[PDB]
Amino acid sequence: PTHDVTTDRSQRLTLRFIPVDREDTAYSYKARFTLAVGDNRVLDMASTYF
Amino acid sequence: FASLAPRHGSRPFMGNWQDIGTSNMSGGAFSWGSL
Amino acid sequence: INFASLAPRHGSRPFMGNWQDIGTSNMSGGAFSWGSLWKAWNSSTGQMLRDKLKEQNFQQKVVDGLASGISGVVDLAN
Amino acid sequence: TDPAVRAALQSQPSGLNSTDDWRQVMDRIMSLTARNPDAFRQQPQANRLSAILEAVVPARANPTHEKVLAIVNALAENRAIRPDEAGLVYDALLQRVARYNSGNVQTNLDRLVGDVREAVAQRERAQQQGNLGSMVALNAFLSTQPANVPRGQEDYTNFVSALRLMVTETPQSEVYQSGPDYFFQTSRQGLQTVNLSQAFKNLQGLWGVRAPTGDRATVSSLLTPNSRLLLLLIAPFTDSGSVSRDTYLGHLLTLYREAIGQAHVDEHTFQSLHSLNSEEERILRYVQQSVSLNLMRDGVTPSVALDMTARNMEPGMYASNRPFINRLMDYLHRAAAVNPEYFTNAILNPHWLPPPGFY
Repeated sequence: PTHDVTTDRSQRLTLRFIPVDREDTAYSYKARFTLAVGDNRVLDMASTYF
Repeated sequence: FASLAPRHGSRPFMGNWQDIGTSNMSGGAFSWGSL
Repeated sequence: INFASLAPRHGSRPFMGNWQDIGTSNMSGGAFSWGSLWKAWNSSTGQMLRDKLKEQNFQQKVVDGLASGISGVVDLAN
Repeated sequence: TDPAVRAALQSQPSGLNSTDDWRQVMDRIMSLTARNPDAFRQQPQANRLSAILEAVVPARANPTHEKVLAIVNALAENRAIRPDEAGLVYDALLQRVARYNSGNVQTNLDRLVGDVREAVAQRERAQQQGNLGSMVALNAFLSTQPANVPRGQEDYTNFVSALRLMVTETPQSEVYQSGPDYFFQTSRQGLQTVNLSQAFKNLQGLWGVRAPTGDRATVSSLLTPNSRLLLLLIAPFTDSGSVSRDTYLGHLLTLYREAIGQAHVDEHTFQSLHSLNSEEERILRYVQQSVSLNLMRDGVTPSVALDMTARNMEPGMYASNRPFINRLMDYLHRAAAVNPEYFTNAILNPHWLPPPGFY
């Protein structure tokens, strides 16, 4: 099918997010990411990874 | 209906209504074939 | 005289199996699925162990009990 | 499948809902079809364009193969050739047309497909209508036979007309001549073949003089068994009074007619007002189980037991079956208040049903 599958507008396939916060301890680790989603798309969380 | 489907014919290619799914380790499965 | 209550329920709907399934098999013309798919003189070690692991496990297509895995295509080895 | 050689053909050289019927496609592509509108509006682009391109400018077709196959199939269904000969003769005719083709040839071919369609239909209806050939053969035989009988004549001509009617009224019957005789088979690939010439020769001497002698079996051996079969086959015909009664021939005809008659006839003859719905039974068993459980492991009073059971019910089913459940609860309440033995029995024994009058 041609129409109603892929948007013609410019749209990233893969996004890279920078950690907005990162606090380290002597044995552990911590990272906070501002996961953003475009206003006209859906994200399947299974593909997200570190 | 849907026009968003691969069409292998003039007729659309659509799977079974009943397709949404589950399995718990349990053995809550150990269930049979697609056939 | 309705036996639907005996069957497992898949949610407001009895899990009635196909009525077309009653056994029949003979010498020729009857074939069933799940076929027989499968001091070292040679020290490779590696592939060897891997191969032994492969030898003890399985794979095919009508193994559709439960799910095939996410996005899809329909394939062979029927 | 179908006998109409046009129909039994057109299944072979034709697509399915192509632009051979342009009107239906043009109706479906815009919006006009009401069975499932907006079907065409949502197909892939290529397909859509292609149909449209087909629709505005149709593509010409060559119908030679269709017509030739139609006439070949007509020949096949009319026993002009064997099916293997059909496969061969299709190519034969195709080459014949291809090496002499002209507009006149196509016109004659259309004429011919019409003619063969009509011919097949006519042949079928004529084969189911009475097989005039048998009638012609019978008339020839009767012309061979003399029409004058010195002893009795009304019975003879009445019987002749009866035989004529019999051969006319039952198709699939065969009348012909193999040797210097005429015969009568009641069906193709069928038994009961009567030597008509011999039967008439034997019966010539029994027409007008066997009436007084029918009482004594002194001349009964003159009837050869073949003629006996011939008479038996005409029992349903030549009804009472056609052949003068009190005659040996008439007596036999009457007996046979009576016998066959009883037979076909016999043959065509041949050969607690309120009870609960499964859902209500499930509810009843659940109520029994819950009330018994509460009353037996928690020691509560029966009224409180009934109250506790009620609440723990699925709200959708409880609201859906509010009247029946309410009536059952009230009945059990008053039973437990009045007759404890009956209440305990009815709350502890499966296979129990509410007695009539509870409704």
